[PDB]
Amino acid sequence: PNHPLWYTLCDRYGLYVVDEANIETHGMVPMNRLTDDPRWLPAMSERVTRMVQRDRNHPSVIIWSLGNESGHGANHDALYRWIKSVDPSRPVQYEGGGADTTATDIICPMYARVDEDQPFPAVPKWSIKKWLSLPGETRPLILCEYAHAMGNSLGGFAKYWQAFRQYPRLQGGFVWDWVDQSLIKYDENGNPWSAYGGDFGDTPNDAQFCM
Amino acid sequence: PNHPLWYTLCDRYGLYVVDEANIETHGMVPMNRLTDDPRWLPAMSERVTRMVQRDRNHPSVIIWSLGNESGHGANHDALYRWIKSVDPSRPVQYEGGGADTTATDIICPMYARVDEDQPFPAVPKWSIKKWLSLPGETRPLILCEYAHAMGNSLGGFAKYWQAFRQYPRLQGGFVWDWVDQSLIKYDENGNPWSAYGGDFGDTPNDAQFCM
Ligand code: NA
Ligand code: NA
Ligand code: NA
Ligand code: NA
Repeated sequence: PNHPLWYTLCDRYGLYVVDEANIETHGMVPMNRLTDDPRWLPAMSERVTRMVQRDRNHPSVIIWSLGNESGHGANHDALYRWIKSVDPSRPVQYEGGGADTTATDIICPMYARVDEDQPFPAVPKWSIKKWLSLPGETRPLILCEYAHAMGNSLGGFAKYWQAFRQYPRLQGGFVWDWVDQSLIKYDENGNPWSAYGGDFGDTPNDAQFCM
Repeated sequence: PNHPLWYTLCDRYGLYVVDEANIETHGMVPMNRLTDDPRWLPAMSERVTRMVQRDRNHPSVIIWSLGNESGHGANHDALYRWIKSVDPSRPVQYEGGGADTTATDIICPMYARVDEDQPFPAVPKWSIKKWLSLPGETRPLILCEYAHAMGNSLGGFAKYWQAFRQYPRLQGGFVWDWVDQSLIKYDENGNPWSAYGGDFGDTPNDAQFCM
């Protein structure tokens, strides 16, 4: 959940917002170890319910998100239903566990390619055109993350947009991401320079992967 | 419907057959002028019902077809229902009127392309990958006709098969077609030569389009 003023600005300047609960357990093994554990349901539910209770009147918020990279747990299904019950005005999405589980109204993969499949075991990232028509599937597809803009990047960006425009159910996505997470540091001469992972003695760290 | 022996051979050698009613009114303007006329329902009903009564015991027949290029008329919906009722053992397909009407259990376009759309008014030919995911569509897609093998052709054939194998609901198609419809004529020397449209004094005619 963002600083309260962000939603007011989006309401006024006009930007569609996906409000996401502060829940990410990426480092767990497997990713859903905690989210599928009934003992963590209470902590998770407050992160979802208190978000909804705070931002439910903002017109800019058009979609609720259960969080990020926490696999797919029964806690997600429970909280998904909680929202649908409390606020039927907004669709609920969540990418964890395969991007098309029972906890999301929208097929929302991260980095699924336009034409090329990535048949990872359990959590495959199908070509987005193919994903749409898998037997039984009918939901819309909007990538929660795509076109990773790390450094000299965004190659193949036009391929996505040609697809978004030709396929009615391919409704876009959110580029990753807006601003480099670099921090300022000063050399002996007092001159500032852009720093990243490990430049503060922090270790282990993931170097430039924060930009 | 073919010579009765054809089905016996397909039963024994093993070939899946699409048994098609002898109904094509391509030359009408518009194409469904007769098929939407209840006065031609009796004549059309006999061509469909008598086909089913004759061939319903052949295992090789797995799909019934209401005919070809006769647009889409109410007579089609009526006969489609008649078959579903008397023989639920086989799906029913028909391409007229857009290839995805209420008269077909299978999206069966002719010459629809793999990635390229052909947005003709009323009866568009969407790219087959896109056709599958159109809002609300759930049926399987099998081209009743594709890869027109006229003369030096079949360029791009590989493109269809790459698509057929990547998309579960793209289940193939029927190439058009098997054998050139050329006829044997004899020159002065008495040597035989392959003849086509117009070589018999027939006029108007469509020349080599029969091969
Ligand atoms: Na679209
Ligand atoms: Na990163
Ligand atoms: Na297929
Ligand atoms: Na022809």
